Order: sequence, then C-alpha cells, then structure tokens
Amino acid sequence: EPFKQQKVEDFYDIGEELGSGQFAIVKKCREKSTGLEYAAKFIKKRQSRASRRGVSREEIEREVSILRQVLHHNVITLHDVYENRTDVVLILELVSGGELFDFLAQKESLSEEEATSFIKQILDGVNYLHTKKIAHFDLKPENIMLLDKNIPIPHIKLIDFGLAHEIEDGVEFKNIFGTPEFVAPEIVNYEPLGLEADMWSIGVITYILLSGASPFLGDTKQETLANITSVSYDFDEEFFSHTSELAKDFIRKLLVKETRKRLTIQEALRHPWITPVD
Amino acid sequence: EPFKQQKVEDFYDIGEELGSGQFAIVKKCREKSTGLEYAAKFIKKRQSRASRRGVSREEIEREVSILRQVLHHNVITLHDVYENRTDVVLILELVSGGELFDFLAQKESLSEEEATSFIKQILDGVNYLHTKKIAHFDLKPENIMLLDKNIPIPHIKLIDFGLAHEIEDGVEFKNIFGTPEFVAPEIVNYEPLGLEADMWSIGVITYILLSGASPFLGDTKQETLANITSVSYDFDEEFFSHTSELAKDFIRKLLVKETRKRLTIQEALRHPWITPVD
Repeated sequence: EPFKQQKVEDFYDIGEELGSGQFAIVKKCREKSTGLEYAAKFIKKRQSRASRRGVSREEIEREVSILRQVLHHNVITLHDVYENRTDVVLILELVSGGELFDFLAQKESLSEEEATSFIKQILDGVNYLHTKKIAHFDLKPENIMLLDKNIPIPHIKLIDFGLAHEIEDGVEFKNIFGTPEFVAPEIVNYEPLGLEADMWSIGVITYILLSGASPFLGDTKQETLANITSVSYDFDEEFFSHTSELAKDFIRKLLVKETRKRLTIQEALRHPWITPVD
Repeated sequence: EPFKQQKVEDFYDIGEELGSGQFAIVKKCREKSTGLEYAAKFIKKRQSRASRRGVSREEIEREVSILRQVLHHNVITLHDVYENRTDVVLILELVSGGELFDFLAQKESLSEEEATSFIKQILDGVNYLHTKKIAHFDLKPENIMLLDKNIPIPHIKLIDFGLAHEIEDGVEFKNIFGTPEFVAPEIVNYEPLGLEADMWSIGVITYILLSGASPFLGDTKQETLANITSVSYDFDEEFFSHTSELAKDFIRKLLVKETRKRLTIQEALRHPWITPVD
C-alpha cells in the first residue's frame, strides 16, 4: 500500500494554504477530474539523521496507516495519498466549519443540553477510534473542527492525526508529547500510555466548554504540569454558578489520575449527563 | 529596575532579522549614539490567559533578571532593555562567530587536546554560572557560539537564556523542557531539577564533539527518551576507534543518572582529561 509516487499537481489544483503546523503544510485544493474540493496535507519528509526538519518515516506511516483504518462520520477522512521526494501529500477531507470553539464564540449562550450535543459527537467519533484500538493522543479545541457551520447543530470533525498511535496489548508505550494544557498525567510523568489518555482531554475540553476556564492552565508550563500531576482544579462559582452537578460529575470522573479508575469511552457515553437513562 | 518604556527605534537602528525563536525575534541593530552593532531580541508579551502566543511576565523577568546577574567573558552579555506594548526588547551583545559546531566542521580532524580546549571554555563559562547558582538548562550545539571565528582558537560564547533558571536551596523545581536529545533523566522523568542537569548535557556535547555521533539520538523522540531514561549508549569503535580512555572516562562520569553521583562542574574541571594533574 505504498503512496502514489506521482506529483499531486497532476490530479489536483493546489490552492491557498489553509494552515501549516511545522514539517507539514496544508493547502486547500481541487480534484481535476471532478472539480471537487479537498484539503492537501504536505508532510516534509525528513532530511536524514538528527534532521531538525522533516518527519520520520514511521511517524508518517503511523499517521497514514491510522487515517486509513478510521471511517466514521464524526471523524475526518483521508481520500488519497501521493508521495514525491520532498514531502508526502495526503488528500484529506476538507473541513470548512472552522474550529468548533470559534463557532461557539459567536453563539452567545450555551445550554448544557446543547453542549452535551457536541460533546457527545466528540464521543461518538472517539468511540470509533478506541474500538479500532487507536488513540488520537492530541485532542484539543484547535483540533475539533466543524464540517459546515451553516446548521443549527454542526457536525464535529476530529482532525490532526500526527500524534495518533495504535495501541497494542501487552506492548508498553510511553512518551512525552502534546500541549501542556490538555495532556493527562500518565504523559507528564513519563508513564505507560493508553486510550485512557484521550479521556482526560475530553474532560478538560468539557470543563473549558462549560465554564470557559481551563482546569489546569497555570501561569507557566512549569506551573501547569504541577496542576496536572497534582490534579489541582476546582469548580469556581465564578463559572460553575449555573452548571448542573450532573455536568460537574462527568468532569470529575474523567479528570482522574488513576488510569483504570478513570471512565472509559463506553462508560463516558452511558453517563446520565450524556445518555439520560431516564 | 523596570524596562525603559521608550521605543527602541529612537536609540537604535533595527536592521535585518538574525533569528526568531517563537514568541521572540532577533534582529541585528545599531546604537545611534555610537554606530555600535548589537543584537536586539524582541520577546512578544503575552496576549492574556491561555494566550497561545506571547511570553509570561515571569518567564520574561526570569530571563532578564538572570542575564543581568551574569557578567563573564565566556557568557553573552545584555547591554540594555526597552519595553513597549507588543514586545519587550533586549539589547544583547552581538555574536558573529556563528555556531562552534559549524566552525569545527570546516576543520578536517580535531585533536582531543584541541577539543578539550573548547570544552574547557564551556566549563569556565558554565562554572561562573553555577557559582551564581544558575542553570542554563538549555545547553546545546545550537547555543554554543563563537565570538569571532577569525582566530586559531576561538572564544566560545554561551547564549539563549530563556530556559535559564536560578536554583534555590530547599526550594524544589521540576519541569519538562528543552530538546529531547540533550536533556538529562531528571527532566524526562519529571523529577527534581538542579545544576546537575547542565552537566549531563556537557557530556552529550563532548560525545557528539569527539565521535560526531549522539549517545542517545533515537529514530523517534519516543525512542530517544527511553535511551536517556534507560541510560543507553555505547562507545562504538566506528567512532571511538581513536579516542583516549581519558576522554571516554570524562564522558562516563557525566552521563550518569544519579544526580549526586554525576560530576559537578568543579569536579568536571579538575578532571585529568581537562586539567592534567601531571
């Protein structure tokens, strides 16, 4: 399943840049044969050794392999993949609804019920993943897009799969990555990583989503990491002076240090605040 | 000791950009009153809360405060500091020798004696620091410049003091920062940090310096971190087929997990390979 070794140019019309992380750059584009819009991700292959620039072949494949296994509506989808000598081009689904968070900004008022809507979608998408035994490992507001903003209740789309890694049984994996703010403890304290991680983030997102304040955001990374490791957050009335205990609860069960004690996706879904039993 | 609240442009002639990390950008410049060249570092003040862009006021002061306390010839020196509303401008000494490493390149072979030369300088500068009880915490080839390359044996100059932190007695400090490759274990395993850290790097530099191969550089950060934590490196003959045991030794005593067991700067200096007793 190699990558088509042709020039993308040939089958697509590379348009404007829509974003560019670091060793990869995204530009809107078009399928020549269909006049269909797509998003083209250019992942600069690594130079050689300590090559401060470029992505490892594994990290590459690891991302691709993954994107290929996933096929859920609440998750971004990879149409095609081409490969030249400088970069590796991914033809990904195009996401225009912008960052969920931004949209929510314009929205001036959010009901928990309405909020759980989104959160739930996030869950449904994440669920697909985890089932295929996969960890996005990079869940954050900047990575929670919207298909088309133009609908009372938008379709959330998970993107950015560079930090995604396929979890295996009895094969330990630890590493330090991601935004200081959304990472769980097992990461900060270089410990065994599992799907559990992605859950912590869900909580963090929800906390932010409801209150608009980050549970662990400190003045300095130095500071934050401590909060996360020490698991130090509160439910300040200055923000949670309206929130249901049902909400807060959901939060509480996800922001837990002990892996096995923290809720699992399946668990998180059948939680009253999400799926009202009665 | 606030920052002059004037516009740098008034007393200086901002020239070309010389470098730009992230929330800070450097541009060569000139003192109007003297026609003297300097380097001007622009550190973009933080937006606000979670402000993905901008540096915390502490992080700022913490750097400045520091640079002010240091005044050694093997260490870069801060001439002045101005402060507007967008950035904070530091007037730093200008270093043209480029990166020691690059310089060393041009040279065919390198004698250990000659090598110890540089390494030693590094020590002398680091010594000054440590004595003022300070940890550069960001020692790496990219931060080891040369005053003027134009001398058989150049003047090494330590720069980049953003990660520099002042260590205090009985006041614990842990955090996760720096390049994966040059950080010591106490970092990787979010543990108590001390001047000990900087030493591990000295080792790593030397190893790279002598052999040209990095002791822990792995295919993936994921990989590297394990090497560092597991302390896994060798003295492959493919590179150390010439090196003295004396050298290798120096290395071995710095690349040590246990803080108290690793060599202290003072120790490192009085080491035969460096300061030949006889």
